[PDB]
Parts: sequence; C-alpha cells; structure tokens
Amino acid sequence: AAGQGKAIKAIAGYSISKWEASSDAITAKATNAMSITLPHELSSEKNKELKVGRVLLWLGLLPSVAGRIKACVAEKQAQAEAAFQVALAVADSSKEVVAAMYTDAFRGATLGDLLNLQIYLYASEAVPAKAVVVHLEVEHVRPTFDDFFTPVYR
Amino acid sequence: AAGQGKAIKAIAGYSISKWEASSDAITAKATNAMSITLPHELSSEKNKELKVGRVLLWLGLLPSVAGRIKACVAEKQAQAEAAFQVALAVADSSKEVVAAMYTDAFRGATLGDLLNLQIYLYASEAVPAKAVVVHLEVEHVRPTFDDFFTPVYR
Amino acid sequence: AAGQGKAIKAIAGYSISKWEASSDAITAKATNAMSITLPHELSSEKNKELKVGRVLLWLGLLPSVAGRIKACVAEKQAQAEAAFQVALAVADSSKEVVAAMYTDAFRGATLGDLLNLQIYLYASEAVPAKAVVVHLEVEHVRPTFDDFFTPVYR
Amino acid sequence: AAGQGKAIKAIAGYSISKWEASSDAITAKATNAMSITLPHELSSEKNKELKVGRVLLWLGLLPSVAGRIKACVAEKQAQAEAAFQVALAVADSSKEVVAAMYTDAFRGATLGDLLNLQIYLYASEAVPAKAVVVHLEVEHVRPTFDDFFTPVYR
Amino acid sequence: AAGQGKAIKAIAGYSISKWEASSDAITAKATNAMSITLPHELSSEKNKELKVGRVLLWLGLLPSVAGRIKACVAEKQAQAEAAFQVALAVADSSKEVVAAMYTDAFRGATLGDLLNLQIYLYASEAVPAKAVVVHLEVEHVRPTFDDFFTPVYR
Amino acid sequence: AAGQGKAIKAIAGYSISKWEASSDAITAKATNAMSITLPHELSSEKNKELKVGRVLLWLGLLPSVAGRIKACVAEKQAQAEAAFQVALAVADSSKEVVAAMYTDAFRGATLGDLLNLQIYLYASEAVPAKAVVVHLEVEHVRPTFDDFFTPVYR
Amino acid sequence: AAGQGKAIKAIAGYSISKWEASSDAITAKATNAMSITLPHELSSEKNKELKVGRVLLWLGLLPSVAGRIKACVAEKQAQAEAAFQVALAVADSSKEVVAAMYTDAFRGATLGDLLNLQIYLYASEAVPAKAVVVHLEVEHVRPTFDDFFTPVYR
Amino acid sequence: AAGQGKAIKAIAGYSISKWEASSDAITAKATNAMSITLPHELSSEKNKELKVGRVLLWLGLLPSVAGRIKACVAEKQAQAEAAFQVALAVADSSKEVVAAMYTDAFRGATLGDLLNLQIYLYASEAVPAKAVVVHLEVEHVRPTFDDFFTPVYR
Amino acid sequence: AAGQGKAIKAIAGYSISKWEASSDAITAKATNAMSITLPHELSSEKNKELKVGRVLLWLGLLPSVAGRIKACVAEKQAQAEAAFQVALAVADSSKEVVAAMYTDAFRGATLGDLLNLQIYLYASEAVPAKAVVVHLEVEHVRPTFDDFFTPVYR
Amino acid sequence: AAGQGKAIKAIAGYSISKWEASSDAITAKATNAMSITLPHELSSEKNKELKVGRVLLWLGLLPSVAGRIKACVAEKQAQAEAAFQVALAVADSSKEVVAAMYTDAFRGATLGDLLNLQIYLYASEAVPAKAVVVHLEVEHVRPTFDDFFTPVYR
Amino acid sequence: AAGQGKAIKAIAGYSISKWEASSDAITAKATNAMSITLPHELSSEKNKELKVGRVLLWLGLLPSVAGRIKACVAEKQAQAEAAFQVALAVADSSKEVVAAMYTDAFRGATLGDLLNLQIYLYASEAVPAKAVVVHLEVEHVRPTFDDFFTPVYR
Amino acid sequence: AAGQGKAIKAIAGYSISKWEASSDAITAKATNAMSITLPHELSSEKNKELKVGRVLLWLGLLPSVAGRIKACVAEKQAQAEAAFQVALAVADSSKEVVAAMYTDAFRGATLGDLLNLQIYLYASEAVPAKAVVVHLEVEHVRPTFDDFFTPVYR
Repeated sequence: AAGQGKAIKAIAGYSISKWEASSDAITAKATNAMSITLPHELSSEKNKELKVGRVLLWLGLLPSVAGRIKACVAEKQAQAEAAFQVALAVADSSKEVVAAMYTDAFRGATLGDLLNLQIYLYASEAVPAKAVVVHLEVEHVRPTFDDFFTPVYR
Repeated sequence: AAGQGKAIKAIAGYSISKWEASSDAITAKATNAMSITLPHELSSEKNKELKVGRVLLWLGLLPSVAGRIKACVAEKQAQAEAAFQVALAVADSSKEVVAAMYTDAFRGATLGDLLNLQIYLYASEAVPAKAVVVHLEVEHVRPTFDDFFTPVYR
Repeated sequence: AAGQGKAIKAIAGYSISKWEASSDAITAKATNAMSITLPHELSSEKNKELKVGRVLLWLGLLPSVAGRIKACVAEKQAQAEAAFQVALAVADSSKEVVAAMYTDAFRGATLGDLLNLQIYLYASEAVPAKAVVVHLEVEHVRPTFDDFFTPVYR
Repeated sequence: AAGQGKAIKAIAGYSISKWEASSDAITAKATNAMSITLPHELSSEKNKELKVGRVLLWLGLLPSVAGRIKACVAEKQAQAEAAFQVALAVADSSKEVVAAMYTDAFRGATLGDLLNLQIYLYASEAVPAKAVVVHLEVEHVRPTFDDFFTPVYR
Repeated sequence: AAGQGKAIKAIAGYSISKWEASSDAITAKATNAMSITLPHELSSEKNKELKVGRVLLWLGLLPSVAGRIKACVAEKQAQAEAAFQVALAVADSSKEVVAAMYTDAFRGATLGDLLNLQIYLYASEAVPAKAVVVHLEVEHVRPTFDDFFTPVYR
Repeated sequence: AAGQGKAIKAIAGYSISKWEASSDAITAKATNAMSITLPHELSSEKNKELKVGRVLLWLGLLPSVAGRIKACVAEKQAQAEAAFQVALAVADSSKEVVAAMYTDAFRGATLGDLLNLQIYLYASEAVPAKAVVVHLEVEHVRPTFDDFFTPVYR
Repeated sequence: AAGQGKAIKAIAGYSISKWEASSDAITAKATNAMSITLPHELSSEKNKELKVGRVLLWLGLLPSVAGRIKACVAEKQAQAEAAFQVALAVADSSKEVVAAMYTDAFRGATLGDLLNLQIYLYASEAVPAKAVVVHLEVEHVRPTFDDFFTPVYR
Repeated sequence: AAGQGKAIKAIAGYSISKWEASSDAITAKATNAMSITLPHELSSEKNKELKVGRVLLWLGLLPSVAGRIKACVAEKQAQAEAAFQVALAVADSSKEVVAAMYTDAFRGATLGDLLNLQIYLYASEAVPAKAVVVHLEVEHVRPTFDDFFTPVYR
Repeated sequence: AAGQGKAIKAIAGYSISKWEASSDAITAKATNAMSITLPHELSSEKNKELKVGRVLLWLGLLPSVAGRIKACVAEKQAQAEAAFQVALAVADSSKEVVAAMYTDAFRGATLGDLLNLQIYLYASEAVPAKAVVVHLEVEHVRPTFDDFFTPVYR
Repeated sequence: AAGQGKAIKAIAGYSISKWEASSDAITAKATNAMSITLPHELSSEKNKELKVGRVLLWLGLLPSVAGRIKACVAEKQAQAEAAFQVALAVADSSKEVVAAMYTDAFRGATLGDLLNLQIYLYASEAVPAKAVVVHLEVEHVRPTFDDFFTPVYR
Repeated sequence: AAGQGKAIKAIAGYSISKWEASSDAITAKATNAMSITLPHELSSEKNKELKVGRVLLWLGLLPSVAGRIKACVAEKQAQAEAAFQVALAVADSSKEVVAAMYTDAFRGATLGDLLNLQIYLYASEAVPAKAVVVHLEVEHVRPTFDDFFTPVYR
Repeated sequence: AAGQGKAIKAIAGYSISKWEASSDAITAKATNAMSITLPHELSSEKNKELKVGRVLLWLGLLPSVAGRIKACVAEKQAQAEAAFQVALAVADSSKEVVAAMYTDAFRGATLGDLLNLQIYLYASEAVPAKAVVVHLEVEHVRPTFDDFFTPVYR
C-alpha cells in the first residue's frame, strides 16, 4: 500500500500556503473568534484573486493545556457558539486526529474572501493566552512571477 | 496526511440536496422523533418522484453540549428507543466520525417516501432546544428543466 | 418547412424559466410599468449571475378585453410611452402573433440585471385589473448542483 | 424557399386520433366549457394509458356565424373566462389560421388525463347551438394489437 | 425443442381480431344459423376491405350442457343441416380439441364478406339460450392509422 | 421427430413457482370457486409486482373420484358456471391431457393480480372434500437477492 | 481515492441472507447463549446444503443500554465465557465499529451447520430482555429455482 | 414432425436400465403399493450412488384385464389413494398412451433413493395376481468398469 | 421546424451599424423628408468609402400615435409624395411587419452615398414631433483598424 | 436561409429586366387596361424572341391614394372586369404583400408575346392619373453581346 | 475495498501455522514470561529449519477479565518489564485492535529460533490462570512432503 | 486485496538507520529536551552529508509507566513546552498509534543537521529515568562503500 508515509498532495497548478495565529486567553466554555490574515506575499491585489482549493486547519497545544479544545472555520456568526453547528469540519483535541479538512467548503472562493471568514476557538476550561497555536494551510492557485525585465534599453 | 483529501462523489445523473433541521429540547435518556421535510424546490409532484440513491446524516452540536448524542433515520416506530436497534447506521457523537451513511437503506425509494421516515434523536443528558442541528444530505436523480419556449410564433 | 409542429429549442447548456405577472388596472391610452421579479429558485446569489440568452414575452388576455394592448421589455424609462420607440420587439394584440422575442437584446446580461428592466404595458381603452397576464420566458445558463457529499468519513 | 402542400406528420410510433364535439348555444361574451370525451376505441384501460404527444384543435363554423369565436384546451378553471389567459394556444376565428397547436402542453400526459381537461369556447355574439364544431386531433402512442390466436391446439 | 407452450402467431402485417356471439335456445337435432357481425371498429368502409388470412372458431359451453355440440362457418345454406357436409372444418364438443381452424377457406376474402357467411350450430339435445358462446378469431391485415394532422396551417 | 421427453422451459429471466390448493366438497353439477393464494415468499410488496408469463393448471384426483371434473382460471364471475364459457383454457378430466395452459391469458399481469382471479371447479357428480388437488404453476420474473452486506465497517 | 460510500459486495454466485434475533434478559457479567435459527425459506433440505462464505454479526442496542456488550459466533461451548477466547472475531459495543466479520471461520460450511453454532452474548451490567437485537448476515451460495413446468402436455 | 419412428434417446453419459415387477391381486377400487427393487448389478455401493435422470413407467396387461388401471411413482404415502393427487405423472389404461414419463421428478436423485419410493397401483375392478406387469425404465449415469487386472504379477 | 428564434445574419466581412433619427412634427397627409447622417465613427474619409450591403429601416412609434405611418429610403425627390412610388420597400404601420428591407437597392454603394439619400416619412393624421423614431441599420464592409504603432523608436 | 434577408434569384442563363408604367386616371369601380411595352433595348427582332421565365408585378402608390387597388396580367379580355377571374395571380393593395408573381403563366412564351398581354388595373374609388405606378419585372433568357469587331481587313 | 472484507494473505510458497497457549495466573502490575513451543508437526529437524516470514500475536480474554493486558514477543530479557520497550509491536487490550503484527522482526529467522523467544504478558490487575489465551500465527515456508514409497521392490 | 501486513518502504536509493536513546528522569508536567546523536558509522564527514527523507519517532515505555507521555522532534526551542505547538507531528501515548511520522519536516536536510535538532519529551506525571526509550528511524541516502584496495602494488 501507499500508506500514511505520504502526505496529501496539491492538485496540478496549485501550491500550499501555510501560516499560523496565536490564541488569546480563553475562559471556560467560552468561544473566541479570531480572524484570518493573509501572509504579506499574498496581500497584493493580483494575489487576493487566486482561487482556493482545499483548506486544512490543525491545532498545536502546550502539553499542559488540559480540557477540550475545538476549532473551525466559518463565516462571521451572529453567535460564536453556533459556528460549530454549521461548520463542515471541526478540529477537536479529544479525537485521534485533531484537524479539520475543508474539502469543498471554500473551493472556488479566492484568497481575500478568506478575510471575511473567522476561526472560532472553544475551550471547556480556562486557557492562558498563546497556549494554542492555530495552523492554517490553504491550497490555492499558484501565483505568477514576472518573466520580463523593465524595458529599459530603448 | 493520506487519510483522504477528496469527498465522496455522487453517481452519474444524480445530484445532492442538503438541508438541515434544528432540534427541540431533549431530556436525559429521552429520544425525540422529528420528521423529514423536503425543501420547497423538491415539493412539486414532478420531483417527489425522483429516485433516491445514498443518504448521509451528520450532527452539528454546540461545543458546550455535554453528554452523548445519537441519531438515525428509520421508519416511524412504535417505540422511539427501538429505532436504533434496526437502523442500518447511527450518527454517534462519541465516535471518531459522527455521521451515518445509508448506502442502500433508501436506494430506490423516492423523495416524498422520505416524508414517511423519521429522524430519531437521543441524548444521554438534558439538552436545550436548538443545541443540535441535524444535517441531511440526499443523493437523488437530478430534476428536469424546460428546453422549449412556448410555441408562440405560430 | 411545411409548418411548425415543433417549438423553438434552448441552446446547449441553457434551459428556460417561465413565469407570469398579473396586470394592474389601466386607463385608456395609459402605459403602466410593472417590474420583473425573479422566481424564488433564481433569487440566490449563485443564480443571479447566470447568463441570459433569448427572452420571450407574450400576453394572455380575457376574451372580453376589447381595445388594443401592447407590451415590451426595456430599461427604466423617463417616459413610459417612449419605451415602445426603442424596444427591439413589441407584443401587440392586433397582430397575428401577439408576442415579443428578444433575440439579442439581453443576450450576455445575467438574471438580476433583469431586475433593472421593466415591462411597459399600454392599452387603447380602459382595462380592469388582472385582465392581462404577462408571460415571460427566459433562456439562461442552467444552474449548477452539488456533486459531493460533505467530507465526513475522516 | 420550401413548401406548403405537406401536412405535419406524427412522430415514429405514434398515430393521430381525430374526433369532434358539437357546441351548445352560447350567449354574447359568454364562455361555455364542454369536456373531452375519448372515442370508444380508446376508452379501454389498456388505452387510457397511452402517452400523448401533440394536440391540435380547430374550429368548423357555419358561414353565417358572425362575431368572433375563440377556443382552447386547459385544465378545469375556477373562472371559465380565465382559461384564455393561461392556455398555451388559442384558436381564434379572427386570425388567418383558426387553430391551436399544443406542442408540449400535454406531451407526456396520457389519454384519459385528457378527460380532466376542458374545452373553453367563447363567442362575442349570440350563437345558436350546433353552430360550431370543435375538432380535436390527438397524437398518441399507437395502441397494440393481438398477434396470437387463443391457444386451442393443445 | 422441448414441449409446446407457444400460441399460434399471426403472419407479418396482420393482427387478430376476436369477438363472440351468444347462442339462442336450440332444440334436439336442430341446427340454428346465426350470422357474423363485425365489431364496430371494423365496420368502417376503409376496414371492411382489409384482407383476411386464417379464421378460428371455438366454443365455450356451460359445464352442465349435456349432449353433443357442433359448429362451423360456411356460406348461407339452402339447408342448415348441409353446412356440415361442405364446411372445411368443424368444432365438435366430442373431440379432444373443440375448435375449427379455417386455414384457407377465407384467405383472400375481406372482412365484410364475412358478413355474408353464417355460423351453423347443431345440438344433439335441447339446449337453453345463452348456454353456448361462439368465439370467432379472425386474422386480417392490420388496419391503417392516420400519420398526419389536418393541414390546418397553409 | 419422436415423442418428446423434455418439459416446457421458462423464458430467460423467469422461473416457475408451483403450489397447490385442496378442494372443498362439491355437489353434483355444482361449481365451487376457490381463490388464488400466493406462497409466503411471494407475498412481499417487492414480489407482488413481478411480471407473469405463462400459467399452467392441472388436477390431481383420487383414483376413485368418478364423474367428470372441469376447472379453470378466470376473473371473478357473476355466475360461477359462466367462467367456463370465457376461460381461454380448461382442465377437463375426460380428455387425454387434464391440464390448462394459459399461454397469454395473464402474460403481462403481475403476481398479486392473480389474487383477484379465481379457480372455478365443476363436478358432474358429488365429490368429497380434499378429493381434488388443484396444482397451479406460474412462470414469473425471477425475484432479486441482496448483494451487499450492511455497511457496518464505516 | 478517499472514501467508504460503498458496501462490501457478495462474491459471484452468492447472495446475502439477513435476519435477526432478540435477546433475553441478561444479568451483570453473565453470558447468555442463544442459538442460530435459519429463516424459513432456507430450512428446506435442498437449501440447508448451500455453502457458506463470509458471515457478519452486528448489534442493535437501545440508546439507554448502559454498560458493555460483547457478542460472537462459535461452536457450542462447555463454558459460555470461554467462547470469547477462541472466537475469531467479536462484536464489542465499546469499539468504534461494533461488529464481527468472520472472513473464513465458516467458509466452506453449509447453512444448517450454522444450526450447531451459537451466539454468545455478554453484558457487564444488567440488561432488560429485548434490549439487544443481534443481526446476522450470511453470504451463501444462491439457491436454485425451477426452470421447467410439470410435463403435462405429453 | 416427419419422423415418429424414433425412440427417445438417453443424454450423453447416461444409459437406461429396464426391469419389471409383477402385481399382486388387487380388489375393486383398491390401491396396492409395491416397492422398487434395483436389479442386482446396480445394488453395489459404488452404483447405488449413480445419479438419475428421467424415469419412465408403463404397464403390460393381459388382454382380458377389464376395468381401469392406474399407476405411478411417488414417495411413501400415509394414504395410498393420495399418491395420485401429487404424482407428477400417471400411467392410465384408459388413455391413448398408457405410460408415465417423469421428466424431472427424480432428476438428481440417485439409484437407491429409488428404494425409498413406491409404485402405487389402482384398479377399478378386481384383478388377479400377476395380471399386471409394471415396467420401469431408469435413465442414470453410466456405471464404470474395471480397466486393470489385479497387480498379482508384481 | 424550428429557427423562428434567429435574427438575419451579416455576410462574411461585413458588420451592421445601427442608429436612429427622431421625427419632426408632421401634418395630416404630409410627407416630411429628413436626411441620412452617418454616425461620427463612420464620417472619416477612410470609412465613407466602405461598401454597403443590405439596409433595414423600421419604425418606433408612441403607442398613442394614431393614424397610418409610412416611410422609406430613396434618392432626393422633386416631389416627396412620389418617393413611395419608386422605393423598393416601404415600412408601413398598418402591416404585420412595419419594416423595409432593402436587399439590393444600395448594395454596392458606399457609406457617404447614403448621405445623398433621404428618408421620406408620411402620416395620414397630424403627428407631434419626436413621436416617431426612425431606426436605420446598415450592413457594410467592416472598417479596418490600425496595426502599427507610430514609428518613434527609430 | 431567412427569406427576409435574401431576394429571389434568377435561374441560370437568365436575367431580369425591370421597367414601369404610369397609370391613367381611374373612376370608382372602373377597370382600365393599359398594355405592355418592351424597353427599347429589348425591341430588336433578335431579342423579341428571348424566352420568358417568371414575371413579377407590383404597385407603387402615393401614400394618399385611398381605396383598394388590384392589378394583374392576362390576355386581352372581352370584358376588363373578367381578367381578375382568370388571372393566375393578383396584386391587391389590401393584402400584406401587394404583388403578383406569375410562376408559370408565361414561362415558355417570349418577349414580344408580352406585347399581346395587358395589365388590368381596378380601383374601388376614384384615382388621379399618375397616382399608381405599375412595376413589371421579367425574367428572360439573357440576350447575347457582340464578340467581334467589324471585319475591316482581309 | 481491500481489507475489511478480505483477510491478509500469505506470500507465495509460505503457509500459516496457528496455535495457542494458556496463561498462568498473573498478579497486578506483574509481567509473566511464557515461552514458545512449536506444534508437534513442526518439531522435526527438517522443519525446525523452515524460514519465517511474518508473525501475528493476538489475545483472547474472558469477557470478565478487567484491567489492562499487554503482550509481545521478544528475545529473552534480563528484565521482563523491559521487553515492552524494545518489542516492535505490542498487543494491548485497551486499543481498538488488540494484536501485534511483527512484519519483519523475525523475517529470515527459522522456526526453532522461535524457541529462543518469549511471550511477555503484563496485567494491570490480578488475573486468574487460564483467563488469557495467547494466539500465535506464524507465516513460514511450506514444509516438504514425501514423494516416494520406500523402495521395497528391489 | 488484504490489509495491514506490509511495512512502509524506503524510496529508491535510500535506506533506514534506526537507533534509540534512553530518557532521563522527568518530573510531572515537565519537558526534558534530549538531543540527537548519530550512530558512529554515520559520524564521518562523507556521511554527515547524506540527504534525509522521512523520519519516524516512536516510544517504548515500561508497562508500569502511568500518566501521559508526548514526544517530538523540532529545532532548539527557547521554551521546551513550545516545541509541541510547532512540531509537525507528535508521538502521544494516549492515542491508538504512539508515533510521529515526519513526512517532509526534514526532507532535504542532511544527517548532521539532525544534530542541531532536539527531541522534546513531556510527561504528565513523575517518571523514573530509563523508563522511556525513544526510537528514532531516519530514511536517508544510502552511504557508499570502498570498491578499491589501497594501490600498494606500485
């Protein structure tokens, strides 16, 4: 078999941009709602229009962090709590795999649209700030690079 | 990863209609029994006769919802509790995957027949109303659209 | 040919949505100006962007309705009367065929743009309300349907 | 540059049954509503399920019949007058061609369903009974005939 | 190559019309002579000229009917009794197979000619009326159906 | 070319279900009318819709049974006696072959329709109950069997 | 690839019979031992000799049923408890998949042999009767159907 | 056909063993039940397992034997008389052909099984012993013969 | 036959320029004579020499405009009235199609020549100014575009 | 293609000569009868023998000309009025198309024969002279041109 | 689709020998160390040299056995406890799959070498003797069988 | 068509070096940070430059070790605790599989670079020294061997 000695590969023409975001303190049963921030290289107008494919979200916690942590990506919610009822995937620290793979939830959208989305983060017990790092990995159309110099020479 | 990366795709000629339904409060060990309601676009007579393929059911809970939730789709039962003994699949919040995929349970039936089915929902502890959203996804034959204008020009 | 025992067919990839609108009373020589309202199924954002092809407009009158009725589709006019001077087609009750087939007038536009258009309706004599039904048939790109279930199975 | 000495021909597998119905006296501006009666040979159960294709309706009037006659086929109406506002075709004595060709209005239905339809007939002036014959021509799937003798030589 | 569970099939282009006729009381040794009556659908002039192939005749008696019954088809006879001496086949209740198959007796003739023929029915003992049903099955050229609508347009 | 040592075989896709029914006492010249009862395995809804082909009926009598026995299958009759006048085949104990083979009488119908039929049984003399066994053999479309295990291994 | 939206299919020539059995009350730490009962259609001698392939066993429990349930299929045991030490598979309610798939344990045996086997059912706590339904699914060689009528027509 | 001067031939690999059995006196309306006895050559163990195909039974009576004789082969009956109601074929002296050809009744069984069958013989009048010879002809798989000498000369 | 949903297409190499002109008041039975004015883009010398193909002229009137309107294109006339006696086509408001298609009248001429032509417009009753819009559609050789930049870099 | 974008073309070898003729005053209900005059170029003997194909006649009226005009081409008539009863085509100002196309009326004849024909022109009301121009278009064999200079040498 | 319905198959040339061993009482936190004993058929010298492939070890416990059991195969250890720190696989009762598959740990070794290995068995709580059966399955090269009879014929 | 009977294999040209490291006592909630030490054979300069592929890390614990252990490989950290928030994989004793497979984290790096990495090891409860063995398996380019002798022979 090809087993899990191989990572999941991006589709032709796309590449994967990965970045993280540190949590803010969170009180028991609360649900913070941090927002997505594109990495500088992708903030240009030319790029904010690159089409998205799959999106992965996983958590990095301090070994000490006790309790249960859940997270997900969804559009701005009237009620934070509610995000988890409509999100198409949820990273949950109590499961074997603590990750959320959005296979089609944002396929077709473009970077930038990601800016209108939010990352809801819940904790069953009080958790210090910076105690949870939220990793985000976005598969998107590969950005294009300049192939010509400025036409200086007359 | 290598666990997947791709969603399960519909068969040729079919498409997937998805819709949800919010729960009503539910007391410890109880088993409510809400019923299936087709989306308006599928309520026409022409459509209520489209053949069903696979059916998927999953749950969206508030992070806070404690206890164990189980749900399933089966025919009207004399005893709610009993649905879980004959249902060919059960969505269970304590498992890795909280979903129920009915591969052949309703294959061949038609929308509308779905109206005579029910969604049984159990909870091991008291649960507020609206605390559980039941998502239902039905793979059915794709409906037909008009290819001709009214023959006006004589 | 030897005659038309066949209706005019929608081009490949498109389908035809048909709907109607009832008239409001109209006084002799007057020109009412009702507006286009997309059918619910087509009001979604995803759909309001489907491209239009041909558009057909025809009238259904009570047998009793005396006088002459004329109708057409054009952009909002400063002067109702004037619509008929620029409309590329006019349904006129006095002709053999009381219909207006806009072959290219709106080709390329999208549903929704149709919301900024108007249906001008003129009558040479007084006409009760509901005495004229305006049938509208729009050929547009066929809307898309979901082909994948939600990725649940890990 | 084609021709007009050829009638419109039934599609493969179908044939055309024709029959008529005489009118009842009708008062000025009135709208009688006679109903469809299948010919005896088509009243069997085996036949009442043969699928319909196109349907043609034309009028035969006495030369003397003055005024304007209109007719059409539509489902039972709350208001007779209104049939003409929704009918997909109308036979009108004032036009060049006094006939109504329903190209798809009943395509797919079956004989017998035709029994639930009605023929609305309007006259702008008083018209004696029997002064108008309503011809109806239905293209339907060709009925099957017995190919075997009763098995007696056994 | 096995048994014989197949009925005798009509030749290409032909079909088989079947109909019956009830008997009138008949006294011992008497010979009634009922006449052939085409079924309504075949009474038209167009049809009365369809060519005949084979003709079969069989009897349906009440279980009680005692005695011997004989029947046949032949031209009008000066003497009823005599029909049986020239008929090319006779249905006889005392035989294994109570039927008469006229293979060529009327081949070539046409329906209608059948009107000039008679069905002689003999009984060795008194028999109540309606106690014998005479079944007649005629293989004839398949009647033609209309492939064209009235050239109503032009 | 001999005498036939082969039974008549079912058509491709069909199989033959056989079952019997014991008679009730029957008085001289009387005609009892027992009804068809499908075998349990065929009583399901899925099966009651399997299309019928040929049907065979034969009788098993006690050696002692004297007199003449006749039987047949036909639709419910106003008059039992009359069944024999319209039945397309009759099993008669006085013939060489005491059986009735309905080659097309029920071809096309489905099991269950058979429930609306009857078995008329006549005797010329008094006959004890259970003295006649009526064998029925129906050729019908072969039922379908489950090819998949319940998808438990999610 | 990435998904389980298809059930496990029976091998060529085999089909899957499914049936259930309700439990009897069971006291804490006890191990009941119900026995296999073939469905009526499979009780014939012809069938009790059909060869077995794979055998699947799964449990249906009332949502309320607390504690741990284990079940399995093995030959009659001197000591019920011991069945679980030799059974080649065990359905255990505490696992993700509560089922037991005997891939080769009974391959080669025949139905009927299954009659000499037993279903051992253990519970860690007291359980009411009928609170556990034991589903059994046997893949076996497809039974044969009659292809010939009785040889009546000599 | 055009060749009734040929007997029915055994299928490839099989041969036909024929033997007889003389009757015992039989009183009016009685039904004796003699049993099948394989011929010595077929009594070995190796042979009693040869598979059977078709079985024919015919009667040889003294010219004088008056009355009606009936015979058949069926499994041991509680009531002799009853054999004739279930036997799939009956030799009857009053018919044209006094024989019973069991086409499939015992196909598949093996010689020896024939030992558990019986020959029921009925007579409408008193019949002396030895007045009826019952011929039995069994088509079975051809027995094998020894091709090697004992390896004495070693 | 279908295709009544297609506009007449411009020949290879040509395109269609469309523009309008508003009428000036016109007194009963009078005949105004406005002149053709090329659109700015076509006024260049390079363009005024593009060859013309077909020319179409149609009218846009206020619904209210009563009376009869006629129009046409012809060379400057000594007598306006007379234009209509020599024009090869006339747009007439009383006809089914109110348009004038000059198929060859100006084929071969060039834009600019069109400047020496006139549009004669007649009205049977007084008509306000701006009450009639005269649409003019000219099929002409597609103008050529510049393919080189100015030669500066030399 | 679209009969409204293309004119009717002459057949191979032929060309079309067109010319007109002005009317003379005409009194109500009267029928003038002007005659055909070939154009000078066609008056030569060589030409007056060129064979004719189709002939078209259409009218050019002053906008003012009220009433109904009819015209046609036929042989000299004893009674002008009568021309219209035998002419194979009539130009009638009250129709959609005011033209008369003689498809075969003069096919075969030659120019010059046209000199023996007449143009009958009727008016329902008084009409000034010159108020109606009669256009005549004759398709005839193409005259031949001189290919040689005058031999002025040796 | 290649694992839950199919068992893991031995490689070409190898077969799988399976056998078990019963446990000895074990005290809380203790670690017994039983040894491997080849089955008699494999104890010959010829066999003790057959090469090993994969080795599987799984456990069969009484349903009652509470606590946590762990087991594994490793070389004789100075400290039993330590076996678990170097074993390449461990069967642990607390996991979903209680088995240890040594894919290459002993590949290349031979039976007999297995005699120098040990099975370490740990329990978190006291466990009666015989309460745990240790199943061992060894894939090894298929032994050779005798192909010749002793040569007694000189 | 089997399952989990194979081990993940090194890519072409690479091989896998495995070695271990014993832990040092660790206090509750503490996180020790041992460092990577290449095996002697890999310490040469020639080798320290061999490129790495995948890296696997798994734990071997004493059965007694209670509490939760977590481990991972990452670059030297300012804060030990933090390693677990950025490591791309973590071996966690509470999961089903206690291992960490770094698929690409160090792909491309070289042995030696591994020397600048660290193994962070956390424990939720106090753990004796040597109680945890950390297994490390590195897939790297296969080192080369000497193919020549020293050229001593001139």
